[PDB]
Amino acid sequence: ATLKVIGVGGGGNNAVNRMIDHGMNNVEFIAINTDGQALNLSKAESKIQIGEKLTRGLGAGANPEIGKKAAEESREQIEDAIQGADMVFVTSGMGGGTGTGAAPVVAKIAKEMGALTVGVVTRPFSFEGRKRQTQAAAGVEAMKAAVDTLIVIPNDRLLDIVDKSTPMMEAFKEADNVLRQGVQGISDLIAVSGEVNLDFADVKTIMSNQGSALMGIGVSSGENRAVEAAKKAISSPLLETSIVGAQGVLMNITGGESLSLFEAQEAADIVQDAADEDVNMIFGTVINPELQDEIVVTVIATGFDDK
Ligand SMILES: Nc1nc2c(ncn2[C@@H]2O[C@H](COP(=O)(O)OP(=O)(O)O)[C@@H](O)[C@H]2O)c(=O)[nH]1
Ligand SMILES: NC(=O)c1c(F)ccc(OCc2nc3cc(Cl)cnc3s2)c1F
Repeated sequence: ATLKVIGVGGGGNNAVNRMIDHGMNNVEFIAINTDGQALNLSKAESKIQIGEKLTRGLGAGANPEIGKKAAEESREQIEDAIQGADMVFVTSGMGGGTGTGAAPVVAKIAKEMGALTVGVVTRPFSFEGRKRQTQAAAGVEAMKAAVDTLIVIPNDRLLDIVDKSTPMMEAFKEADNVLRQGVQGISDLIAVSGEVNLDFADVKTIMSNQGSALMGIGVSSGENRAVEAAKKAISSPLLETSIVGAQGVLMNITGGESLSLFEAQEAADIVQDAADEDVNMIFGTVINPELQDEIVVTVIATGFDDK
């Protein structure tokens, strides 16, 4: 299955560039921007400049109407870059002119090209002011209507995970981790035949036309490793959507030859208990003999009923 990561606007493009810098294979990066200057600096193999006649190579200067018009006019260029994709991840910062307006258009195009469409967007910091928050909210709602599943990261949550000295770029890398882990994790699920196999169809079942989603990973070792990894996987300090309310979960447990049945049940019970509703679980398991004493629990949670 073909996986594509699309950065729309300033923040989306930045997330794409920091992910390339980190290292990712089997994934195509597409950079979409009105801003020609930022595009020339993109590390993405695929670059699409939208609304060149509309903005003259500049940004959309906080007007979502410009980003929407710019993406529509370049529908053909967007389709060609997407072509072949089975799954499309659209990343954008909401609140600006480009991301807010263009990202939902890009998402609708991917969805109409038969791609499983996942949005990973940020809401602006409260310090950016009320009008920026209002425009982002309209962009978030438009994103929800265009994608299969939407993961929202309020930028204010980054202030909950930093200390007074944490560099801003390091804080931004922590938000990139949500998308990065989700992308790498899905790619791995598709590439590896697990002892209890999960494949692209299982990803579609959990993600198609769902609305809100939670994505998480937890790594743990030693005593109580399964419970610890599962609690970490469902913890959402950066996410708007919490595990509470999830009615559907795709959950995978990766472990060495020591992976016990008892601990797989302990881990699945943490997920079932945390949700508050009975969850329809799509359970997976992988035996990686290289992991030794480490256990990795991955979760994709949906069924919040809000598309
Ligand atoms: N977490 C994060 N947020 C960003 C980043 N860059 C921009 N933002 C946020 O995204 C919103 C829109 O900015 P931007 O993507 O540059 O605007 P655009 O190019 O017009 O769509 C800003 O209001 C900030 O909240 C980034 O690198 N990381
Ligand atoms: N049981 C399997 O067929 C299998 C596999 F053989 C390799 C990896 C797997 O899952 C990896 C994942 N990693 C992540 C991270 C996030 Cl943040 C969300 N979801 C996932 S799913 C699997 F489910």
